Amino acid sequence: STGSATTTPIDSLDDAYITPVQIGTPAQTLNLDFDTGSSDLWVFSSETTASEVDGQTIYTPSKSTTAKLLSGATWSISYGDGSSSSGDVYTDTVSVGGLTVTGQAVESAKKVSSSFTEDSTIDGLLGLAFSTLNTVSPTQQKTFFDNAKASLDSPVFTADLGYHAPGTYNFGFIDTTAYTGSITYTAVSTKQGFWEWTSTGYAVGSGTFKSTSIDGIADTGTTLLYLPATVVSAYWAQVSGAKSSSSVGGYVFPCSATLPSFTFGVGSARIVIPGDYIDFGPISTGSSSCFGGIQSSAGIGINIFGDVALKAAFVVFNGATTPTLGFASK
Repeated sequence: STGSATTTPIDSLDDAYITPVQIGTPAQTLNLDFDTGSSDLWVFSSETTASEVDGQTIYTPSKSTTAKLLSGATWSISYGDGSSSSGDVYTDTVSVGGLTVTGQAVESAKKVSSSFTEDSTIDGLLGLAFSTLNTVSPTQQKTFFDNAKASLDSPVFTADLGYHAPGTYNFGFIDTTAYTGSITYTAVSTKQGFWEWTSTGYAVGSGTFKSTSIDGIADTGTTLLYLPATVVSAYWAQVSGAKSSSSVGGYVFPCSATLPSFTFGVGSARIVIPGDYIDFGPISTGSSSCFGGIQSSAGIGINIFGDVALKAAFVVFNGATTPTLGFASK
C-alpha cells in the first residue's frame, strides 16, 4: 500500500503545515500538523474544554462507528516551545492520502494550551518520530507510520514541504519525479526517539564550506532552523544590521535586507536554503525589524533541522530495520 497527501502552509510565513487526515467511520476530516519530532497523534475533540476550542475542527468519537475507548489510557505531552495538551485515547480508523490504518490510537484532547487554541488552522498533531516517545500511559501506543509500516510497499515516508506553497507527504514510496539529482542517505540514531542525524557542515551564502559535525533532528513540527551559536553567529554576521535581541527572543534583521543562502551538508552532498526562506517577516505588524529563520539552539539542548531546512529538500524518512534519512535537492 501507499498514501499521498498534500500538505499546506497554515499562513504566509510557513509557520507550520497541515495535512488532511480522515478519522473514523464515516470519515471525519481533520487538518493535522505532521510532526517528525513527536510521536502522538492527538486531535481537538468533543471532549476538549470548550473555552479552549476556537475555530478548530473536532473529532467526535461518539459519531464514529469504529471508535473504541482505549480503557484507562491517558496522554500528556509538552513540546519544545512550551505548548502542551492532554486527554484520553480512542482507537479508530485513520487514513492519510488513501492509506488506511485500523486500530490507530487517536488521542483525544481534554486540555490544550493557549498556543493551540489560538491556532484555529491546526486541528491536532500526527507524530512521525519513533514510537518510543509516545506519551500514552500505561500502554504506549504506535505512531501511524509504525502501524502502517508492514503494509507499505516500502517502509518509508517522505516530506516534500513547499516554500510559501503546498507540498506532499508520501507513505510507502519514493516519488522519483519529486527531486533533482540523487538522494543522499545518512545514518540515524534513534537513541533519543528522534530522526537524529549528523550534518557534515555548512556554508553561508557564497562562502566556503566549513566541515564540521552538527548532530540534529529532522523535525517537520518545528518552524525554524536551530543550530549552534557559532554557526548562527557566522550566518547573521553576513547581514548588515542583524543582531540577537533578548527582548524579541532571537536574531532579528532589517526587513530591507537581502538574506544570504545557507547550505548544510548531508554526507558529501549539499542542500541550499535560499535566503528568502530565512525571512519570517516583521516581528510585529508594521515593524521594519524582521525575525530570522535561523536561530541558536543554545539552551534547547539539541539542534533542530526544522521546516526552514527541510523545505529546501526532498526528505526520505527510511523506517527500515536500520533507519536512515535521505536528502535530495528539488
